[PDB]
Amino acid sequence: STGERGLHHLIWEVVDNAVDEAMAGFATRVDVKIHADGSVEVRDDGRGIPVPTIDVVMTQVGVSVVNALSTRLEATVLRDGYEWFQYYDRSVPGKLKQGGETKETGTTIRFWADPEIFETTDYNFETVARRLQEMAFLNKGLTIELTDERDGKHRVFHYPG
Ligand SMILES: Cc1ccc(-c2cnc(Nc3ccc(OCCCN4CCN(C)CC4)cc3)c(C(N)=O)n2)cc1C
Ligand code: NA
Repeated sequence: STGERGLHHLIWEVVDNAVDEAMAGFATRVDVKIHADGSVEVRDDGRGIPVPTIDVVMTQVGVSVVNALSTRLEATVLRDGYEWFQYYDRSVPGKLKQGGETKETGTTIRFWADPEIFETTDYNFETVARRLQEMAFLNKGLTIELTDERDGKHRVFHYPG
């Protein structure tokens, strides 16, 4: 889908994955940031995406609609004592970069939806908030924070168990 609905679906797919970590009791929070550069960042404190050829978990990111319909995608993993960077340039992956040391675990997915593919690229804060309100309500005790850098709109979603 190439409209505002299909654009918002890119957010739904990234968030559904982060929320799966929470359901499973690995993640406690999800942070969604709508940037001023056209990108969306989804951060969780889960296990970190692991760093046949179709046994490589990162391949699920590479083959996804989010990576296909994005000019750029940045996957940042905090796992196995290190920070890891797996970047894609127009769906094409770069080499896996091993950064600094960390005791933390988690996944950050940042994607720039293709302005040629979508005739809008303008996310709707209310639509995102509607989806994120459902994510927190289905996962009682999970904290979800939504921030929009474009206008300073901020919301916290938490339902106490
Ligand atoms: C667009 C998109 C974005 C994120 C993800 C994604 C995938 N896996 C994830 N999580 C995840 C974490 C741990 C994990 O471990 C699986 C068990 C251990 N592996 C067994 C196979 N081995 C080769 C490696 C280790 C699998 C998935 C997460 C996330 N946000 O946590 N996101 C998927 C898609 C399609
Ligand atoms: Na964690």
